[PDB]
Amino acid sequence: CYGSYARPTNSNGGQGVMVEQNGKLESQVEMQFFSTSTNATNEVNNIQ
Amino acid sequence: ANTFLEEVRKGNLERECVEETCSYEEAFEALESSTATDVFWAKYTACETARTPRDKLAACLEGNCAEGLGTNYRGHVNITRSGIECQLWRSRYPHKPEINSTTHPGADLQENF
Ligand SMILES: [Ca+2]
Ligand SMILES: [Ca+2]
Ligand SMILES: [Ca+2]
Ligand SMILES: [Ca+2]
Ligand SMILES: [Ca+2]
Ligand SMILES: [Ca+2]
Repeated sequence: CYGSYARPTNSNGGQGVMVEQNGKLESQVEMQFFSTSTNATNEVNNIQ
Repeated sequence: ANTFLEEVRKGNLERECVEETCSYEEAFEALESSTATDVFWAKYTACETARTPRDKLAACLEGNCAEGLGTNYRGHVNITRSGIECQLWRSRYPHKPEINSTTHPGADLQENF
């Protein structure tokens, strides 16, 4: 973390490599989910 | 186990080896009474299916119910399913048990329970 920089790309200060695909409008950012392993690691119920 | 700075605070047998997957070391550390330590271990082992939730482990500590095949039961019922008197596990009357007190001392073999 000490001394690391990443220039802004969007208008209101959001970093992220805006790649171009039929237009630079595309800007890929993915979402990943996580739950408590030790919930029990075992729940017949659909984990949240 | 988790909350790393737990080893500097005082601890709770229930805030380490109950509400959390614990080391028998912290269990050993907190218990020392190695007889009840074996008891708590026996618990843990039998309660291997009673690890979660918390109140399930509390009941498995109570021990009134047999877990699975009945390794953990510690009640006072000493009668067969059909009312026949239970023979003393250690005694050889009327049968000499190959499986008895010497072979299974960790089950807390009572009079005829
Ligand atoms: Ca802990
Ligand atoms: Ca710990
Ligand atoms: Ca905690
Ligand atoms: Ca410790
Ligand atoms: Ca501790
Ligand atoms: Ca608690």
